[PDB]
Amino acid sequence: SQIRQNYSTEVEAAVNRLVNLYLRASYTYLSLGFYFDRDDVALEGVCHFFRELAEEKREGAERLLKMQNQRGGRALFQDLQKPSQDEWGTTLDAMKAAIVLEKSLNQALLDLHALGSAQADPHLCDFLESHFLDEEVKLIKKMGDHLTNIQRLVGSQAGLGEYLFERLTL
Amino acid sequence: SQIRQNYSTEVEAAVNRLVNLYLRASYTYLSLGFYFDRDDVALEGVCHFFRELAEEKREGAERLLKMQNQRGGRALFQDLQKPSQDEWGTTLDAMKAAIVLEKSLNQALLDLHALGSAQADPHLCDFLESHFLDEEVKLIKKMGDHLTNIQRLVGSQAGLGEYLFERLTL
Amino acid sequence: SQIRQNYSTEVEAAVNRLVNLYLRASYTYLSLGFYFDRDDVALEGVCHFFRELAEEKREGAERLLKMQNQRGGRALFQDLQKPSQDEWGTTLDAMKAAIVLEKSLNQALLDLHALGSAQADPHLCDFLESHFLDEEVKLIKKMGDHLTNIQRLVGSQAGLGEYLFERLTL
Amino acid sequence: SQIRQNYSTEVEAAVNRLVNLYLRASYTYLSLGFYFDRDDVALEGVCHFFRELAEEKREGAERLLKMQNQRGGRALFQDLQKPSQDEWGTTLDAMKAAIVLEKSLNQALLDLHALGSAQADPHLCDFLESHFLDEEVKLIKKMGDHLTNIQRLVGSQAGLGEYLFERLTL
Repeated sequence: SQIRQNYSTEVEAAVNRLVNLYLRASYTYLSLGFYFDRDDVALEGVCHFFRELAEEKREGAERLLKMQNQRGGRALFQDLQKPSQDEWGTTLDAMKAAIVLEKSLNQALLDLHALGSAQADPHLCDFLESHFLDEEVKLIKKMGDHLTNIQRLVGSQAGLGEYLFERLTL
Repeated sequence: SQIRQNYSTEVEAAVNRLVNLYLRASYTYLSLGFYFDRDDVALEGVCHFFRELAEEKREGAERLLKMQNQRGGRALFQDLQKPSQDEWGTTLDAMKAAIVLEKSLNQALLDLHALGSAQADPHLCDFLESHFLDEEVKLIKKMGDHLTNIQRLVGSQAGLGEYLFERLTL
Repeated sequence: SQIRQNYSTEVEAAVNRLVNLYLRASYTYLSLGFYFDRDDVALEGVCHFFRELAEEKREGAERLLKMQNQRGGRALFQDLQKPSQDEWGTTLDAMKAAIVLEKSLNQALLDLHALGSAQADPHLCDFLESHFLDEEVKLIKKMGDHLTNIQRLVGSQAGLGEYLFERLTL
Repeated sequence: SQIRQNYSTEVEAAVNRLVNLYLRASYTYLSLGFYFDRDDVALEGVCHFFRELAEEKREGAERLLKMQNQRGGRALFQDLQKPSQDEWGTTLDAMKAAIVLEKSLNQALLDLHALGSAQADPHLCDFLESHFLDEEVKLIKKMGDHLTNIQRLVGSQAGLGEYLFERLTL
């Protein structure tokens, strides 16, 4: 590529795997979203929460793709494996799975940043730090806040607590 | 001081101790605030309540400092001892500690007013009455109102009650 | 903590010491401020300069505290030792002490950034770089500019020079 | 008087003497003002400063007079003795004489407040505290600030310092 400069094949490859990870997460959140829209789940607030994240993750992947093209790398796409579950249980169950998924994106982000550090690629490190590392941190903190409130609520009557959380927080 | 008039050394000294008391209270409220912002406490309303008071107390100290300079006294600052606790328990626990702290500022205010009375210092008495005595009374009354509601709520299920209070009152 | 990830105990501890350093600096600047408001000092411009910095440092500490909570660390507070002086001399003396204090915050900032580098904590490094390292650099440069002007002014008649600097620069 | 209640003859008499004191001060400030408007003094800023105070003192006397009528007392007027000087020297000399005059009004205010205290007249005490005691304190503090700046300025060349103070402070 006539424009490629200081952009290692390892980082190119890792950016592609991260793209697949973000599309995978987008897909999980779309499935989380429409599950809470089922007439027998019916928590419209939990649905909007996860459907917004589906959009967030999709834009994350698109951003990585644009950066890949900006550095002269080649986008390569792979199969997107389906979400890990077909039914997601309670809001509590869903929030736990969401935070597990976000911690796995964060670790991959951190792993990619460390690779850019080893490759002396400061543009990649700055790219990850501006548009990803901090947004992951804020988001995992919100999910943690939500978990604490769902748990304090689903004490003696989980039913009431799930309704109240959806109504008054989400 | 060329401007000092009817301003006793005892009142000067007491105004300085009150300044330290107000900064101390500001500090306690900052610690109360960030405790309720912990991902494992996660009561954003309780956090905003105490962080606003941290600002209130800080401005109280600044006001006493400006008055000290207006009377020709000399501001002298001392160490600020850390808050009395590192974790503050429940909203109920926090509200109880807040009201204990406000009653101690009120008593110091009242003690200083009585000193100004003994020193025949009407400007100090008017200064305390306009900007402090009544704001303490309103604030202790709110904290009392909040305590009554937290207690009526944290009956059979404290968890639900703490969430509802944070959501619907704060 | 359910959200803690790639956040070492050493950085947690250092963030807490930095919080104490920023509150300490806030306190120094509050004392610098009210000293220049004394009827026998009476340099209202020098007072506004240092009182704005007291606010700046206080918000710096609050920002570190919010970041501590975002990473799953625990805020721990310590005594705040009083400012190093009770009277601050001339504007020149005050500006010199201010720049010594800012260089000490800068060094602690730099020391913490190096720790995050050693701990491979890129979110901390980005956090310090966005909200602290550059603002310290701009501020020390202003204080340096002010020092140069105060010194060029307090030549044959320091009295006139101190008044002119306060009137025409601050 | 059909409306007089809890208003002692001693306070009535003292309010009348205070009225004479405030008109006397108004008169002094009018003379200070027009002195600095002389073509051979020519400090228009010092003139505006003292002429505004002439207005302030005149309104102070009018306020005491209205309060006297509100309590059922009888306003009695006496000769107004001329200002203590015909020429007022430098701005420094004038500021010193102004602060001496304001301290004498403050003491009379304080003396009258103590009389109202002895007479158990809380309306008089509140009247003095709302409209007089604090405005005296702020004003003596400004005059003190001005004195400090005039003195720091009239060091090696009083001429330049007097011009600069008038131009850049007043």
